[PDB]
Amino acid sequence: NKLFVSKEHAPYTDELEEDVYLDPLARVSKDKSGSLTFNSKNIQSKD
Amino acid sequence: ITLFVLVSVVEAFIASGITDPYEMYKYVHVSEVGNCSGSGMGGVSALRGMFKDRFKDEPVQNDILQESFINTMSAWVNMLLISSSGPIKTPVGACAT
Amino acid sequence: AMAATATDKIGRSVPAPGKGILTTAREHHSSASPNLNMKYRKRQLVTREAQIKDWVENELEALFLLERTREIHNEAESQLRAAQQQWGNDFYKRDPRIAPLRGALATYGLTIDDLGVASFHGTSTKAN
Amino acid sequence: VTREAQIKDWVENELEALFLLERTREIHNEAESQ
Repeated sequence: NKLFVSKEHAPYTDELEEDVYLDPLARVSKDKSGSLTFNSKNIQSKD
Repeated sequence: ITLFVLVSVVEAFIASGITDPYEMYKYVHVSEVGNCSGSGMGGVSALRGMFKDRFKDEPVQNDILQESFINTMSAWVNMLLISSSGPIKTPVGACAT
Repeated sequence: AMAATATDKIGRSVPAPGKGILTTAREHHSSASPNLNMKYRKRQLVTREAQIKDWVENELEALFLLERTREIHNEAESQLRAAQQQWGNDFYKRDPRIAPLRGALATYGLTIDDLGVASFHGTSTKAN
Repeated sequence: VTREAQIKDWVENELEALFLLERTREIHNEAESQ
């Protein structure tokens, strides 16, 4: 009975939210927790 | 109606092989996942709550008004599963919705 | 010049306003792209137009006759409008270094400083 | 096919005319756009 699983948090934190919004090339990667989140090293980076 | 929408959205993502909607953000920006679904009349049960049950002074939740909006189903989908900041355009087309 | 919509994020308060519309200013700044100069775009436009007229004359030589002249000139126009679109209308649509807002203003040679008035939803509520 | 040939010609001319990383990126991107 767990086909629907609600999300408790967004993939970004509240401190990282505007940076994700303002970076069109920002993407999530597998995180420790094992979920998909945005990492500060992948936002507004040259790679 | 929101429960039917949530279950259908989850099952449609499963039918697409996407078990975690956040996997979409490994390919696209959060601003690139849209929701363009709608209804002809929306949450008619909340309409009953605010137009008849409140008239009879029966207990109705204080935010019943928001549950009636036709875009509230899409809002709940985004707030529970998708978490995108992409386009949201809710059509209202009666039976051609 | 621009018209956009955006949702915010995961949450539990339906009437809560959010920052999702901020994505109209999204722009990668890790590293002056020629695209942001109208002179270069106009130059490319003239070049493509020349190539288009060459295509037109070749196809006219290869080319009932009324129908077909109609068709060839029509394809010529189709190609000119495509070039115009590419170099003047949505030159920035594929550039991650140009925000949709900046590009909408740049379509007419306007900078971000040329946006003088902001009409606010201003509902007189503390959060909004 | 004809337009693709013309596109590659434009690409090579613009590469000859053409920091360098940024610009190669840009030129190939305009090629794709075309």
